[PDB]
Amino acid sequence: SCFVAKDGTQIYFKDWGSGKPVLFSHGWLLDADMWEYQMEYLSSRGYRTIAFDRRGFGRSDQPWTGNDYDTFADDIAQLIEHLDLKEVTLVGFSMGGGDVARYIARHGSARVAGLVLLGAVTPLFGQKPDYPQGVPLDVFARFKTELLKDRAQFISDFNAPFYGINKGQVVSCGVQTQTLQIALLASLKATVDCVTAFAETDFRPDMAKIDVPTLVIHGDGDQIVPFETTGKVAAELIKGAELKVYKDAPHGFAVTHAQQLNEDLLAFLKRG
Amino acid sequence: SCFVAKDGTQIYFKDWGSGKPVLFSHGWLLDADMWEYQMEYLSSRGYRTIAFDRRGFGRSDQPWTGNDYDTFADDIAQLIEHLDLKEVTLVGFSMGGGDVARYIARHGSARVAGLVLLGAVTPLFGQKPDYPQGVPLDVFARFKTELLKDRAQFISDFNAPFYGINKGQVVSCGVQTQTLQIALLASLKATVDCVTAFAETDFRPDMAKIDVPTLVIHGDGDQIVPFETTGKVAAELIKGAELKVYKDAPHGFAVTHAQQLNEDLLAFLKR
Amino acid sequence: SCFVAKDGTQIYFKDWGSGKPVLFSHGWLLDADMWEYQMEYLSSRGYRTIAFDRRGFGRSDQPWTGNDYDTFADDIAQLIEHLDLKEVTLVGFSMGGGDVARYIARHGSARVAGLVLLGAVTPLFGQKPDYPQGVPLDVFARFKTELLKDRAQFISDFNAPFYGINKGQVVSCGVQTQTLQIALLASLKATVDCVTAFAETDFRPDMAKIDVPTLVIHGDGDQIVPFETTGKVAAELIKGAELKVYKDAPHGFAVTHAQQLNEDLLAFLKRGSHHH
Ligand SMILES: *CC(=O)NCC(=O)N1CN(C(=O)CNC(=O)C*)CN(C(=O)CNC(=O)C*)C1
Ligand SMILES: *CC(=O)NCC(=O)N1CN(C(=O)CNC(=O)C*)CN(C(=O)CNC(=O)C*)C1
Repeated sequence: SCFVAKDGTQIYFKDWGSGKPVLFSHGWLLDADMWEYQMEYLSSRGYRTIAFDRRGFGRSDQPWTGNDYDTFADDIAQLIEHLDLKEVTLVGFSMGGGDVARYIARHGSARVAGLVLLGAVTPLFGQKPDYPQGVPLDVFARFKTELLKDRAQFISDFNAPFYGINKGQVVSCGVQTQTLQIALLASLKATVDCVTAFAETDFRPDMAKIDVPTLVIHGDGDQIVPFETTGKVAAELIKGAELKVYKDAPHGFAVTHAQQLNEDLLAFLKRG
Repeated sequence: SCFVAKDGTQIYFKDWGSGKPVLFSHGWLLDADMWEYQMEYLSSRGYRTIAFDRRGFGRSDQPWTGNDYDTFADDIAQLIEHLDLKEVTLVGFSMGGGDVARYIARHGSARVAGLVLLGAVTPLFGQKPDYPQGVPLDVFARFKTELLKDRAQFISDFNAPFYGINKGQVVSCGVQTQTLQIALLASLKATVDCVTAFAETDFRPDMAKIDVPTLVIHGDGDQIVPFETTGKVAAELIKGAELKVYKDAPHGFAVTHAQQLNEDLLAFLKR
Repeated sequence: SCFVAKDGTQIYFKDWGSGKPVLFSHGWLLDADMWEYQMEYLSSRGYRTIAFDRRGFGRSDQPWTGNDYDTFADDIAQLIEHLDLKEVTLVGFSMGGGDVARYIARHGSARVAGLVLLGAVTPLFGQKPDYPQGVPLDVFARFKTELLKDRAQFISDFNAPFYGINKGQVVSCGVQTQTLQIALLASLKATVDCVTAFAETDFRPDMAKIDVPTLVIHGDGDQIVPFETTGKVAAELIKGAELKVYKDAPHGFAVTHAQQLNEDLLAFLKRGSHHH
């Protein structure tokens, strides 16, 4: 399936099953395929599951412009409009946690039932004047330098810290191959611009505007997006939010802790 | 090229050359690209060759619903009508042998000139109460368990028994990379649903409805689709079918025995 | 993005940025992604960059017919008509240097401001009765034989001489993986047909019809398209052409000499006028 964004960008999405809708937002470098196990899980258990490829990623068009959170949220808004979804549970991984939040911030929660933030960059990732505990900006500057040199090798190297393979997590050669294959479909321009986006976007104002049930899951061994200054604070700022911390879990915990995540997601959807 | 199916599914295909049309139906985990050598071979010899990516595979859409042989057959039906084909030679590999057979069963043979079944699941793969010699269903349930955990590694591990690498067949790392690349395009849901499909679907009634010249080819070293209870039986059930057995050949003989298959396909067309 | 060619083939393209248009034509086995770095460099510096997947490659359709330089040229002409481009700088790598050259010969240079030939097959790759210095046709016959047995392995093996890895160039496994992944998207037919095309197509007539400022860049360690009988000769045959030779550079110098190429393209786009 696809739909056309306002600026003319074609976005690829999957729409599986029937019942209450659940809309997934993927992380940096990936596409909708990072959700396949979670989507299959819930759709054969009576839910409708929807995942899209962010502009510049996967099977979607690769525009030069609009590689910003504001546009990402608006893309999501249009997907929901195109499908006429109601009572939507928004699920965001990594940087994809930003755009599900930014959606609610910009469009309200009229159509939203709940929110799930998986190892998300909310509320801030990068360091600010009034947020020194964040990740220094020279880290992300070093990313862009290597991306603009050899992004193929960078993605390949990203696998080890991402999955926590350098810390005794066992991930198959297949998953490593699949991760790199998907990553290479993406736009070099979108890859680099996203760094800027997720590094410097402040979602603290968004945190105040979330007025739906919220589940925050984060690994305490996450080497990419540090729990202490992201997930932990997100659960504090969002009213009535629940937190679950997976012990020793890495960034890419949708792979390593797949069964745990599937059950937590289902439990959340069945609340009260 | 693509067409839009009844339910709205977009299906990618290739239409090469001109002449007598030959329509290819690919196996599990693969796509239209597995046919590339056969297609170039025949089309550069004055045939028209057509191959589609099955729903949920390759460059086609990935619908939740319709992952069954009845729908698979209707998809072929729609392709044929889209291209206004007549005197088609249906060629099917593995589970792809199912939907070509079901097509003939559902729509009749008016547009069909011939049928070729390559290491095909027909007439019946999995075990039934009235088919005890079939493959026990738990074998396929074990496939589902692994696929629902890590399909990426499953595909990767599948290369060895598929190609007969574990029996001293020679396949490059190139082919192995391409097989995994093509496989990873596929829908998880479609991959799983297909096991149910090829495991439990009965094509015995379909065998009676095949009224066209048929060539059955199967390798006797096949570690995936057992020759003894499929291909051997298919040739017996289809009226006037011809059987060729490739000695010690694996399931993926389209690769290992490519030249022989190319020659046998040409020979059939010139019957 | 895509457009529909005359025969109904759909061709994928990228159209990035604003400014004077730069139109990239990729080489054998590849697609528009080989240009990502050049495209990002130029588009962040005031230029509009456009790159298509040749028919039978990348994300484009894979037709049986029309895998020849005439159609290739017409495909470029239809893209230019579709976006209504003017003052285009045509940039072609390897076999893609042939299709930009043929475009100019067929359609003229009304909409063309300049031409850049990178490791191009121009003016002639394969041997001829009146061009014995070309690569003997037996070599290309051998290519097809192998491609028609196992193209997947051929591409994988091709990485070494393509990037000059066998001569101590440093190329990451990532790049090697990317090159093989992209190449596998392509049609078997297009792959083989292109060999016939680049082996036998004579662009010598075309050279005489190129009336625009031209930059020829080639590496003098090129193992695929030999400098001495291609780039070196193109620089003589096209009137007013500028030549730049990258020392010990391989065929795939857009990877190994990325930064050098980027600055060379920008310099060329920013050139001044001459008096004639
Ligand atoms: C399989 C098929 O019918 N293909 C043609 C087709 O689907 N369309 C409809 N289009 C789209 O769906 C565009 N994308 C979205 O709406 C997300 C528009 N079509 C084309 O773009 C045709 N031209 C090219 O593909 C270059 C036709
Ligand atoms: C630069 C280089 O040597 N590249 C080869 C390469 O990276 N691959 C990709 N593969 C893997 O990474 C294997 N998996 C793991 O290491 C977890 C697959 N490759 C091979 O296995 C090479 N040989 C064969 O496939 C026969 C190639």
